[PDB]
Amino acid sequence: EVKILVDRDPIKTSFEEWAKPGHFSRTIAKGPDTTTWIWNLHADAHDFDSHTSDLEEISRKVFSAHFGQLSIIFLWLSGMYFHGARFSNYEAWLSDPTHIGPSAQVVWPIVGQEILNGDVGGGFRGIQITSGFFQIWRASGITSELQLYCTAIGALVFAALMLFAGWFHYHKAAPKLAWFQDVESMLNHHLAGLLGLGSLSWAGHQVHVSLPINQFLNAGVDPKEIPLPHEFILNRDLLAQLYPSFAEGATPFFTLNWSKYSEFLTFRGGLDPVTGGLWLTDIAHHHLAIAILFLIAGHMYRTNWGIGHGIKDILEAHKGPFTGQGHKGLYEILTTSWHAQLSLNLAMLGSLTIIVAHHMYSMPPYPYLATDYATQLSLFTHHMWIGGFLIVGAAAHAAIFMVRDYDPTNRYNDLLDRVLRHRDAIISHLNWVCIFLGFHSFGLYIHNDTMSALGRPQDMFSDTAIQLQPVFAQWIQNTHALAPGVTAPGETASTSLTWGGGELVAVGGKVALLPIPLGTADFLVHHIHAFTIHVTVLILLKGVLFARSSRLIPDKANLGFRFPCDGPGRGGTCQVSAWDHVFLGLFWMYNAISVVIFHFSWKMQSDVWGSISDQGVVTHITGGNFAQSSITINGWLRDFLWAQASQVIQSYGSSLSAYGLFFLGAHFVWAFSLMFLFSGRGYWQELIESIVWAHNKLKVAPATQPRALSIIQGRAVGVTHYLLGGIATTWAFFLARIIAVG
Amino acid sequence: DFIGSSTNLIMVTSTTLMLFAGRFGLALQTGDPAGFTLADTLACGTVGHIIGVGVVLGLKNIGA
Amino acid sequence: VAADPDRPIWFPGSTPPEWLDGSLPGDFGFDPLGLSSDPDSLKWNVQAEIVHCRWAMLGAAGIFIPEFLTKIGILNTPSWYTAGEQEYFTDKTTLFVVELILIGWAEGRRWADIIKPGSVNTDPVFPNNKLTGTDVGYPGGLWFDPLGWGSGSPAKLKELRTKEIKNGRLAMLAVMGAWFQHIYTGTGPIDNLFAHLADPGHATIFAA
Amino acid sequence: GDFLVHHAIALGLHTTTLILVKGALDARGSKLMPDKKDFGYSFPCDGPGRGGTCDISAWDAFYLAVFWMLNTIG
Amino acid sequence: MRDLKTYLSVAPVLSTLWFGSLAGLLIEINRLFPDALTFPFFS
Amino acid sequence: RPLWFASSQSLSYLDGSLPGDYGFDPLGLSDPEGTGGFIEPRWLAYGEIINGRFAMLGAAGAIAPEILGKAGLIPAETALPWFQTGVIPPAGTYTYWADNYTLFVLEMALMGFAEHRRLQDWYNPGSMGKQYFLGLEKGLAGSGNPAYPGGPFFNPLGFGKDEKSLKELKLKEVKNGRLAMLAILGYFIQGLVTGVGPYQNLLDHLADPVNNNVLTSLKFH
Ligand code: CLA
Ligand code: CLA
Ligand code: CLA
Ligand code: CLA
Ligand code: CLA
Ligand code: CLA
Ligand SMILES: CC(/C=C/C=C(C)/C=C/[C@@]12O[C@]1(C)C[C@@H](O)CC2(C)C)=C\C=C\C=C(C)\C=C\C=C(C)\C=C\[C@@]12O[C@]1(C)C[C@@H](O)CC2(C)C
Ligand SMILES: CC1=C(/C=C/C(C)=C/C=C/C(C)=C/C=C/C=C(C)/C=C/C=C(C)/C=C/C2=C(C)CCCC2(C)C)C(C)(C)CCC1
Ligand SMILES: CC1=C(C/C=C(\C)CCC[C@H](C)CCC[C@H](C)CCCC(C)C)C(=O)c2ccccc2C1=O
Repeated sequence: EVKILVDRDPIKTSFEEWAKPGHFSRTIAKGPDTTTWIWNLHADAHDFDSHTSDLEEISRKVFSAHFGQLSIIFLWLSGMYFHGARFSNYEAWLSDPTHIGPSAQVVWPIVGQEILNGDVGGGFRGIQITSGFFQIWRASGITSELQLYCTAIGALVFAALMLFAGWFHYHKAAPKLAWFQDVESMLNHHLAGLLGLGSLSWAGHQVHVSLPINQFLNAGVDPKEIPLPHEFILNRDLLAQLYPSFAEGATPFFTLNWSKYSEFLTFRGGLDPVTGGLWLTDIAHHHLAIAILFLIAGHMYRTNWGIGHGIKDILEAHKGPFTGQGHKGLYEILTTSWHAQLSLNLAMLGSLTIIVAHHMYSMPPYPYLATDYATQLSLFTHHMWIGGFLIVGAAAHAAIFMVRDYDPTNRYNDLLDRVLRHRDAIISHLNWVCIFLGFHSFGLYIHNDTMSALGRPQDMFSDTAIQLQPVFAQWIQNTHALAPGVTAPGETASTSLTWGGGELVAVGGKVALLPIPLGTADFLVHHIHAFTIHVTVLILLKGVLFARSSRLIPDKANLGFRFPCDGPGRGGTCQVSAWDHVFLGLFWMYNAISVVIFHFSWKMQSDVWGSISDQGVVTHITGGNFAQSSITINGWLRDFLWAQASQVIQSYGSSLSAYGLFFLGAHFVWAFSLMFLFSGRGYWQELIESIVWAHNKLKVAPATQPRALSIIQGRAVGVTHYLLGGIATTWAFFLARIIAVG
Repeated sequence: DFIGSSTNLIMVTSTTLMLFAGRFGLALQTGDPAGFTLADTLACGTVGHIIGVGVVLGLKNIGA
Repeated sequence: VAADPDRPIWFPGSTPPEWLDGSLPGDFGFDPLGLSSDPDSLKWNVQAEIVHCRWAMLGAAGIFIPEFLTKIGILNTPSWYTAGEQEYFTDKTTLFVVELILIGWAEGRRWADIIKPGSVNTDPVFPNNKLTGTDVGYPGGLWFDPLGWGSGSPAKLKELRTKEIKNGRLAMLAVMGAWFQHIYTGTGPIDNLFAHLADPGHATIFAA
Repeated sequence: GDFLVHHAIALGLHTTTLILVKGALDARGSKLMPDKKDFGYSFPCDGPGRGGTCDISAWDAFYLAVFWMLNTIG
Repeated sequence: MRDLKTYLSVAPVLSTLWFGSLAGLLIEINRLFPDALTFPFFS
Repeated sequence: RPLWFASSQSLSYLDGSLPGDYGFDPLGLSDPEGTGGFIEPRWLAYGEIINGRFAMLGAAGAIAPEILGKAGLIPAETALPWFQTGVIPPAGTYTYWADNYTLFVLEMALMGFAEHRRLQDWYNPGSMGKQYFLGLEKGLAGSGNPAYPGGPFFNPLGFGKDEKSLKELKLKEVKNGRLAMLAILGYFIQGLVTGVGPYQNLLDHLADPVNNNVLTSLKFH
């Protein structure tokens, strides 16, 4: 059934098409009559569904494009590991990681920018990075710079291999459509073979290399004194001196006597109190169990043999009573459309990035991550933003499916039809609950603000005036703190210490994630988060559902996914397109993730992070001013924005001065974006035609006719400059704030 | 694995139980009167190993 | 410039490219990247090969002969690598300017000879003098070809010109070998040769 | 600083003036919309045809000039 | 190749080549001649 | 023809034309539907034969320092197993007449000549005989097939005088070669778990087969 259907030499390797730009499209492969052409050359560059009509060439194009992306990421990791090897203080950071700033970038002394090379620590002048690569490397048992250079060279090798792979799998031997459509084998392999064997091999590294090395690094051993990792593979006596279960080898394994493996495959949940990260002993067992699970999960789908679930046979089996035929047809609209799959995988990968952000602060998995408050904050914020962007792109590509790849005649689905038929009910109830949440989450902030301004602090919604305690979250918190016991024995402690009954993991002078107390401010801000998420889903789901038709435009699909409008008629029908809906959902994702990372930064700096002296008195970075000031907007303006932006603006003449520079610059780029979002094309075309008169007066009339940006392009430029500016403002503000007071 | 013990006997019994459930009333081509392929016996023995390890460690932790 | 469809090529079994017909003096079909796919690009790269070859042959001689007649045929030469650090009767930036002014003259005549095939054959001072060279890159004049060997049958001329660039190609390789040797290895090239001939095994590029 | 902010002020005045003068002189029409006098001073647009005509009216010149005016007076 | 040079002459590739060369020029000038506010030659 | 674990997909294209076929293609890499690149039935059979010949040379040479190294014919220092000879300096390096890496460059140069000429007979078999190679290009023709040149430098004394004899000889070839490939895999896994030579792994089994098997030696080193 499944096979390796692949055809040779379909496309010629030649620069002939490089010389002819815009070759991929018909209207673009004839010349730039205008300047918009170049914007259409980049816009449609990766719109392979519009270049061709057959799915075979599209699948080959995106396959080799994924290979290019993997080449890029291998080259990026090459850069990171190399810069760690040569331009870093990692060899010194291992000695005193609680006081040396992790730095992996040095600037060139030319124009005074050598101030950026600051006193990170370790006898090294550079930039205090906030990526957490140093923490990984301590978790990977690197203990050198040679290993990092070798890793960089190997990553460069794999980058070149992936580049050759894309070239081979497009130009030399490109797979045909029967190969991609065999999703059964693809899932069987990516579950068991990528995620199963990948987690298994990382468990092997974690058992053989990370665990024995971190058993010494945490035990006051200098990295120069540690035995090399391969010495544990060659000499098992040195490995057994700390974990004697290796003296028996795999006889405990194959005889199912796993009870004599707990020296290195543990379940003692919680954070290693010597470094603040999770127990690597638990992470080895984790990735091992995940290997078992993905290995049994990747033998689920029939590929060639009589066993396995045909995914058609799973989907067609589910047919609801008043839900109609049910999931029949979905295997044909997911295997004959890349955009549907792209949307699904984007949505899940984005929510997974967010879950990563959430589980990487509350269960610090790397050593000296929780105490590197810059790394923790930056990683949470990063992955939150990536998740929001991926979800918003999932919306865009659901819409693109609905416009292009949706065919109720051939590739019919029942549930999608049922969703389209009461789409007004969906959007009406979402448009209601967004207003309800908006009111009962932000009008509460307004109420607190007014009551505090009228001198009525006894009337706010605070932890002192009117109790809005998260009773449900408090119950989950208290039962997860008292989870070690009847419900989860053999764990020795809670799976995390972000719950009230937990304890404080004092690492050096720092505090590293004691319990998080949930009060009225957490209720208010969590409902603000639900609000912003619900409005984003309103906008995006509305764009997806009404991508094809509305009461306003019933032929919206014929106009396309990415179109500005259908004229000033009907009172005006700007931004009816799903592209414009996702362009608005970008702003709302921005507001959502911005208030999310603000909640994170403030709740952490006030209720979690800080410094605990040897007497035991923990003093937080702000001073616990979240539950009292995060109930009103003036606190976010005063105690969070105004106050914590006293280290990014005062950082002029310091090592953190590029942060204030990009603070002002990202401010600027955001505001500059407002020139695009607010304005319209017609003014700029008329202005351009005036200055084109000024040029034609001097025989400087360019043949590529100067055209103002297309409307959808003005909206794209506006949203990208707006997001870049707000996000770089926040990035600079967070990084300078959290590196300065640290 | 020190054959004749409880873990080994339990494992062999579970593996043979799953192989029997496969050969007679299911749950690498025609080489058996019942159409039992190499992949079918591989599958049945692997899930037999799964249940065997599960029940072995479940008797170890509580009981045996 | 007669084609040879069945000439021996760099990679036997391969099909040499269309733009290498066999006409050139020493074209074994070695152009995988296609850096001479164009006709004029080929005509330029030919003279580039010729002059890199000739400069590299003069370089290989002035490296190894002063390094061969110094280690055994005893003389006193400082080196080939650190000869730029040594001092002479002129400042280091001065004689660089002088040899630039003097070499740029000839190289401008060469530029003219390449752009316009026959333009610089008359001596501008004494127009009775001449260079009897029809082929670009091979000026058959007295100062270059006084012994009359650069003329005759085009087949003998082709075998002689491929002899030339054959010596010149490994001269290029030898000069950059001396470069990479004096960098990786400390001592000079002929000393590297003697250390290789002492123990061919434990004397190579490898040291670990 | 007074020099630099006076030049910022000049930027603001010249730019607000640019927006307003351009709207006023292209109020009757331009090349993109030569019969703009027939649509009046305040009209939304002329449609997505001819590349797009968002904010083409002289009213919208006034609009974006109010933005630049607020900026300048700020 | 003629088409490779046609691509190298394209506006972005030639723009980044031109601005890399230019940026190296200004960079090496601001390293050899740093911290410059006034033109002192024939001042 | 015999069909040992032959899928219905497999025997559509495994029509007995290849030497030593038994229908065993459960995966289907030799399916001729498309299958460009290196995955193709012709290159796959060629690679089978070549890895088999090299594995025969391996399984003979990885243990010849032990089957007649313990018998006394060979000295003791030149009697190490396959993994202590110098191919893994982490496991052991014998000091040969040269450095361990100049010998690798020797391999690369010599086998580069040999194997690139083999490749250029694979692509177009009419070559290797049209180009002068120090006069010995006459017997490098590669008459009819790439895996079976039959030249006077590869088949000096005739064995394929009849296609029956040549077919049976190719069958014996591929069978001994597959056996040697399995042997090399056994060598690698045995030296990976036991860290001892393969002939010693045989002798520990022959002495007491019960406590010397894969079962009891599941613990490594
Ligand atoms: C280097 C050798 C080489 C050559 C000469 C070609 C030649 C060709 N390819 Mg192939 N290709 C190659 C390598 C090569 N390819 C590799 C390595 C891959 C894997 C990624 C592909 C994948 C591929 C696909 C999927 C497709 C082609 C196509 C084409 C044709 C048109 C390409 C074009 O005009 O866009 C030229 C484009 C560029 C020069 C730039 C592309 C971007 C590169 C890959 C990465 C950019 C990295 C950069 C750092 C990121 C930006 C950040 C920056 C701001 C810092 C042409 C025949 C197309 C075709 O034939 O369809 C009709 C097609 O669909 N190629
Ligand atoms: C798995 C991830 C993924 C994949 C494979 C795709 C793939 C695609 N998307 Mg989707 N998309 C994604 C994520 C993804 N996108 C995300 C995360 C979002 C949310 C914003 C979107 C939103 C989105 C929309 C709204 C649209 C697409 C479209 C497209 C298609 C064409 C895009 C194109 O040609 O632009 C080629 C590349 C460019 C034009 C460059 C973009 C320039 C960016 C914005 C630069 C600035 C960002 C940078 C990080 C900041 C540094 C600045 C510095 C350089 C100074 C293509 C099928 C379009 C489509 O299908 O049209 C019919 C379309 O309309 N996508
Ligand atoms: C602070 C600026 C701001 C405010 C207040 C709003 C307000 C709103 N937006 Mg808008 N929006 C904004 C900026 C803003 N937006 C920007 C900059 C963009 C650009 C992308 C958008 C894009 C946008 C879209 C695309 C969508 C919204 C939606 C919404 C609504 C959700 C909240 C709601 O109705 O709950 C209640 C109202 C509030 C929370 C607003 C504050 C009001 C306070 C609490 C009380 C007001 C006083 C009270 C009534 C007394 C009256 C006194 C009397 C004298 C008048 C609401 C109309 C969504 C919508 O319409 O569906 C729900 C939607 O789909 N907005
Ligand atoms: C100075 C450099 C140079 C240049 C410009 C040429 C130019 C030419 N050669 Mg010659 N050649 C050279 C050196 C050079 N050769 C050397 C040193 C060898 C021996 C290794 C050869 C062997 C050779 C053969 C066998 C043949 C040619 C042929 C040709 C022609 C077609 C190929 C082409 O477009 O080349 C253009 C070449 C370049 C533009 C130079 C490449 C520049 C890149 C950056 C090189 C980078 C990688 C390199 C390996 C690193 C050098 C390290 C070094 C220390 C080893 C053209 C006239 C063919 C022909 O028609 O003969 C007349 C032919 O059959 N050449
Ligand atoms: C437009 C506003 C503006 C102005 C006027 C300046 C002006 C200056 N900046 Mg500032 N700067 C600006 C914006 C501005 N900058 C912005 C936006 C940034 C952020 C990107 C910076 C960031 C910045 C830094 C970080 C630094 C400067 C520096 C400088 C000084 C550069 C002097 C120098 O090296 O030139 C020397 C001249 C050249 C590089 C040009 C050489 C041109 C070649 C040689 C051709 C000319 C010869 C030609 C053949 C003709 C000869 C005559 C004959 C043949 C006919 C100068 C005072 C540097 C400094 O020293 O500050 C005081 C410095 O360190 N600036
Ligand atoms: C996304 C990754 C990916 C995917 C899905 C494919 C898929 C495919 N490739 Mg491509 N390929 C890739 C990456 C990928 N390749 C890369 C990165 C390279 C460069 C190294 C190549 C080079 C390549 C060539 C040269 C050829 C293919 C071929 C094929 C096809 C058949 C392969 C097969 O049956 O397996 C067969 C697999 C084996 C026989 C095993 C190979 C043994 C190696 C040495 C180890 C593989 C394990 C891997 C490295 C992980 C271990 C890591 C290690 C450190 C432990 C199929 C269309 C062939 C084809 O039919 O043309 C399309 C073909 O000729 N590919
Ligand atoms: C000119 C030259 C050397 C000149 C040396 C001189 C003057 C030396 C002078 C001195 O020593 C003396 C006398 C005395 C010393 O005291 C001082 C100095 C001053 C040091 C070397 C060129 C050296 C040039 C070299 C090594 C060129 C190598 C090119 C290669 C390998 C090309 C490969 C390809 O281009 C093809 C052929 C075809 C394509 O399709 C594919 C690829 C693969 C790209
Ligand atoms: C998310 C992401 C990231 C990261 C990632 C990572 C880090 C991952 C990892 C992953 C992994 C870590 C993976 C792994 C994989 C693996 C594999 C894929 C393997 C394979 C193997 C094999 C296949 C083998 C086989 C064998 C052997 C040898 C043994 C026995 C026999 C057999 C044959 C079975 C980043 C940040 C960059 C960006 C974004 C995205
Ligand atoms: C400013 C603006 C424009 C005009 C924006 C223009 C066309 C961008 C300015 C020209 C760009 C910067 C290209 C010029 C640079 C070229 C690459 C040429 C190179 C020249 C040197 C710099 C190398 C719109 O078309 C528009 C449309 C809809 C809503 C809002 C707006 C909007 O706000």
